Amino acid sequence: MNLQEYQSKKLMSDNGVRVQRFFVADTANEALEAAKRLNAKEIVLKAQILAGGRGKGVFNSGLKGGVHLTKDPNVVGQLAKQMIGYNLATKQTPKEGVKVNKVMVAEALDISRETYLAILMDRSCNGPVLVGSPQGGVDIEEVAASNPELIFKEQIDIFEGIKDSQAQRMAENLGFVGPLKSQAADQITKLYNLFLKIDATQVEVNPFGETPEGQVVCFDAKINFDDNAEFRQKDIFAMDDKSENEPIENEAAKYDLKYIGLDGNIACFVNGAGLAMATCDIIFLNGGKPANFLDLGGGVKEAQVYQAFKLLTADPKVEAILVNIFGGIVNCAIIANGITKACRELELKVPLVVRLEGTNVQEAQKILNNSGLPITSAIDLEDAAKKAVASVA
Amino acid sequence: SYTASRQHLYVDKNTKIICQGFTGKQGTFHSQQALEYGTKLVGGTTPGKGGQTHLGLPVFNTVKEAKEQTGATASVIYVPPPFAAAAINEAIEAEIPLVVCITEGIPQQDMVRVKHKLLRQEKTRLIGPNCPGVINPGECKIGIMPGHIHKKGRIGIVSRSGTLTYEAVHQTTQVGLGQSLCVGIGGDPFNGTDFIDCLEIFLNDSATEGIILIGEIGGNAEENAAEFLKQHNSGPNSKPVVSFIAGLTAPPGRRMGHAGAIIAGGKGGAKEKISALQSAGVVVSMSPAQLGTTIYKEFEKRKMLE
Ligand SMILES: CC(C)(COP(=O)(O)OP(=O)(O)OC[C@H]1O[C@@H](n2cnc3c(N)ncnc32)[C@H](O)[C@@H]1OP(=O)(O)O)[C@@H](O)C(=O)NCCC(=O)NCCSC(=O)[C@H](O)[C@@H](O)C(=O)O
Repeated sequence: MNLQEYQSKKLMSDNGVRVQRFFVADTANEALEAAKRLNAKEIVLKAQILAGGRGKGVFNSGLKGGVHLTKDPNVVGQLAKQMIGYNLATKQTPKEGVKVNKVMVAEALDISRETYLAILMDRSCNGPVLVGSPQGGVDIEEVAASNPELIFKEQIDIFEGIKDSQAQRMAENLGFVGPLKSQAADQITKLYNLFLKIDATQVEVNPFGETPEGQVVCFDAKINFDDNAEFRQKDIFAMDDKSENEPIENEAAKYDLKYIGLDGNIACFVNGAGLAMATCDIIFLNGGKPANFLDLGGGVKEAQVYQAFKLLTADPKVEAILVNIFGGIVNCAIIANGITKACRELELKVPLVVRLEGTNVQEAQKILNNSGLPITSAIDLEDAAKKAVASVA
Repeated sequence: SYTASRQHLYVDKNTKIICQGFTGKQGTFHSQQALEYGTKLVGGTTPGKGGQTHLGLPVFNTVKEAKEQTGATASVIYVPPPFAAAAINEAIEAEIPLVVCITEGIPQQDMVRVKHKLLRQEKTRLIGPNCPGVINPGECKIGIMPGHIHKKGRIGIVSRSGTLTYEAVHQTTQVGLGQSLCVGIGGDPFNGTDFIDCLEIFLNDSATEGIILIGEIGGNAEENAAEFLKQHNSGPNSKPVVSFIAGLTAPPGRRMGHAGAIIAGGKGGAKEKISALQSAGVVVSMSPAQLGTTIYKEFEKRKMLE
């Protein structure tokens, strides 16, 4: 799930993290009024979409730029009028762009110094870790390559909680000094408690920095969430903006299916995540381009097979489908009859290759062959991949 | 330390099992299958249903009572995600030697807390969560795997994926090799047993003559295993190791079904795991369809056949 900038900044602010002052507006007049309430020297107006590159984007009103600075609240209202309700296109959106329903009106803050700070669970040390660098404003993966000596870590014990000594040490290694060091340590503590409260998999602040006026501020941040904790994070997951997701992924999520779209034309699905990944791989190994990953989960549920076909028959990039199902105790002839039923009712139009293992495979393959549909059986995963690759022109 | 409990992974014909979540839908189904199969399932827990009967076996309110009354040495958990960490902790506190957690969807933060307790004791060994279980073919099966494709033999298998294990098992039975012990450590990022835990057991088990390690994107467990193999399997009495790593085609930053299967911040890709394992002497099968033939050829080279 993804949060808009205003949503993540409010979540942080509600938990004591210092962010820029701002309001959200869904009309030009509300953007005007918001700008006056800030009583700020300089105001920033920012279109709210998830995709990057807003600064260089273009609205289909003709307005250039999704981020504008001004000192005049009347200008905020005027520019907002040419954003709200229009589509914003950037290098990271489809050429149609993304509809802008809300804008952020915020106090523009100067950045005197930039650092990197993230919190996540360390998969090698079993417990949260603070990861920081005094080299802020850049890809952390780049700092690790160029200057691995500028990456600092503090391992935290999940039952002891973060200790002042850890927060202060990280603040010092990030380059904060004097009272700003103490402020940064406090903000690190609040970010740590936030991370645990919301079941984040990562809270990343970049830049975590200072204003010329002497305040430590989280200028921008990205929060990733643990999908396994949705049942206890209903309010946060209700904010999920799905409008920029691939539609087929949104449809798959409605049915508890894990679909990930890829750049290819041979679709596939499997009842198990490891073999679902490996089926994408083996299509590639034999000269094809997988169109998607799709895991039905372990076990056999005919209804999930049906829904999987409903997803794939909708994708115009799909030129062939490779299905691999392990039937366990379920008679594979029942599975096979379900496949032909789905392909008739959903009007399969592309070649389908099916690999089944379990009980009664011979009858199942006979069912598929006598269906009068473009369906072939495979004897193993390699045969399945070669047949799938050979079925596309 | 917690490593002292690695031996508990090697279930056998004396292992007595209780089911936590026994009266639930999946607890009932897999217990019914286990009893049809002849498994030494002796009871189960559902809080509040102690004193009931289910599938002809006793139900208990607590793991402690179930353990005292049945002498169980292992538990398998079919408890829903909101309560499954509590169920694991209950088994740890009751000092059950081996706990197998099948549940998918436990919050990662919950499992970090469970691991904290796990690492500070050594009576209980946890496999999972989000895993299919463990099988000693012909002696003991705990979990959801199909027993019939397994045949007692010579290959130890450790895997983050049950479906890929089934491929490896079928392929190694077809060519006549069989399996000594198969451990599905599951697909979650924070869990009770890693590859090294199983490699220790396999390298010291006279019945295990070769090893299949099945991994995927995400984390650093495969790389850690490679270093372990350089240290402990690179001189005399070494054993052949074959591997397949899923996710060569995975895009970055997406969870590929399994919670633990993600390339995050540029870390966790398949290529680096393959290269690390190759440098430790592992023969990496590029295709998941060739695990059995690849390990068979390694036995041939060592004159380990017929
Ligand atoms: C099966 C469950 C846990 C529970 O669903 P149900 O059984 O429907 O769920 P109920 O609701 O029908 O039954 C749950 C029962 O539990 C009882 N209870 C609650 N707290 C406790 C407690 N503290 N101790 C004991 N019992 C308790 C509860 O009262 C109830 O009993 P009652 O109703 O009161 O009598 C599901 O949540 C899930 O996790 N499902 C997916 C499993 C899965 O797939 N895991 C991965 C396998 S590996 C794989 O798939 C491959 O390896 C793949 O990864 C690849 O790579 O190929």
